[PDB]
Amino acid sequence: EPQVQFKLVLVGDGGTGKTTFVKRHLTGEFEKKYVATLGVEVHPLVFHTNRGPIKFNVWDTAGQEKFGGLRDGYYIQAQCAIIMFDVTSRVTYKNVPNWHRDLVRVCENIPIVLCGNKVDIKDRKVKAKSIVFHRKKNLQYYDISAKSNYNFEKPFLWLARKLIGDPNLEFVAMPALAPPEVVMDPALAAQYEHDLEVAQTTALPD
Amino acid sequence: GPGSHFEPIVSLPEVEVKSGEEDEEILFKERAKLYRWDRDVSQWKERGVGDIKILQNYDNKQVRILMRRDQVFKVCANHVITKTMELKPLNVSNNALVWTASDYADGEAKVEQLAVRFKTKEVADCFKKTFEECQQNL
Ligand SMILES: Nc1nc2c(ncn2[C@@H]2O[C@H](COP(=O)(O)OP(=O)(O)NP(=O)(O)O)[C@@H](O)[C@H]2O)c(=O)[nH]1
Ligand SMILES: [Mg+2]
Repeated sequence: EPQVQFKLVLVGDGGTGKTTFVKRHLTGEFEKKYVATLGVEVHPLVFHTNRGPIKFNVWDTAGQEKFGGLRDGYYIQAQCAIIMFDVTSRVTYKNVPNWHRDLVRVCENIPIVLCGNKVDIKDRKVKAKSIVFHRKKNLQYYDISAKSNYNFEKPFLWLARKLIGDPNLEFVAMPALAPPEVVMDPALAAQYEHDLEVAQTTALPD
Repeated sequence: GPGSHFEPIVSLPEVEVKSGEEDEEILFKERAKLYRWDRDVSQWKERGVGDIKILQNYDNKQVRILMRRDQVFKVCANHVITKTMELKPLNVSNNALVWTASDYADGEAKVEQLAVRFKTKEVADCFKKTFEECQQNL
C-alpha cells in the first residue's frame, strides 16, 4: 500500500548500465546482453521503510542519440533523477554535465544522484579522484555496480531521505505473508514437466 | 544553489512493519544465491542473494521457504514445502539444487523452477537434509 509515489528519471549515456540497474532491482537478475532502450521504459519499484512503503516510478530513458525518443520530454513532473555513467569510459563521465543541464532545465531543484557504474571492472578509467562533478553542483555521488550489487540500493535510500525529509529513514524487511496452499493446475502439468527437464540441462549463469 | 531555497517535502508517520516471521521457528538459515528458470529464453536468471530460510510455524506446524535480498530485504522466494516437491541436484552446476514451487515473492502465485546455490557442498547437503526431513514429517 504505497504511501507516496515519486517519478524518478534515469538518464545517462548508452551502455552505462541504466536498464541493467533497474532490472536488477525489479527481478534480481543481471542481464548481460546489451539491448538499447528505445525512448523510455517505465517500471515501478517499491521499497519498504520504517515510514511505510515508498514507490518510485522509474523512467529508464535511452542513452543512444538515435533512440532518444522524447529526450527531455520524459522529464516533465519528475521529482528526482539518477545520472549514470561508466567508470570504464571517460566519455560517459564527460557528458554528465550535459545530462545534468538538461535535467535542471526542466525540473530545476530536484534531488539528483550521480552514479558511477561498473566499478567491479578492474581496469577502471575514471578514478575516484577524477570524479569532481558532484562537488561542483552539490549532488550525491555513489560508486555502484549492478553486477556485484555494490551500493546498488544507496541511490534510492538517499533519494527517499531527501524526498521524505527523514535523515534516519531505513529500508526494512517487507512483510512476508504466509502463502496459501495452492493445488497446481493439472492442465499445465505437462508444460511444467518439460520446462524442468530443459532447465536441468542448462547451467547457472556463473 | 547554495543558500536558502524551497524544496517539496512529503512527511510520513512512523509505522511498525511486521516481518511476517514472528510466529515461526528457524530450522535453517544460510547465505545463498537463488535462480529462476525463464522458459521464454531458456536461461537460469539470478533471482536474489541473501539468507534462505526454512521456517516452521509454532502453532500450526506449517513449513515454508522464505528468502530476502541483501540491502533491500525484499522477498525473492516464499512458498510452502509440499510432499510432492522433488529437490534434486543440478548436475550441470556445482553445489546447486533444483525444485518446483508455487512462489509468492512478487505478491501472486507463480509456478517456477528454482535453483539455489550455496557456498559449500556441506551447506547444500544440510539444506537438502532439512528440506527432506520436513517432507517426511508431513
Ligand atoms: N561489468 C559490468 N557490466 C555491466 C554493469 N551494469 C551493466 N553492465 C553491462 O553493460 C551493458 C549495457 O547495459 P544496459 O543496462 O543495457 O545499458 P543502458 O545504459 O541501459 N543503455 P541504453 O541507454 O542504450 O538503454 C550490458 O552488457 C550490461 O550487462 C556492471 O555493473 N558491470
Ligand atoms: Mg537501457
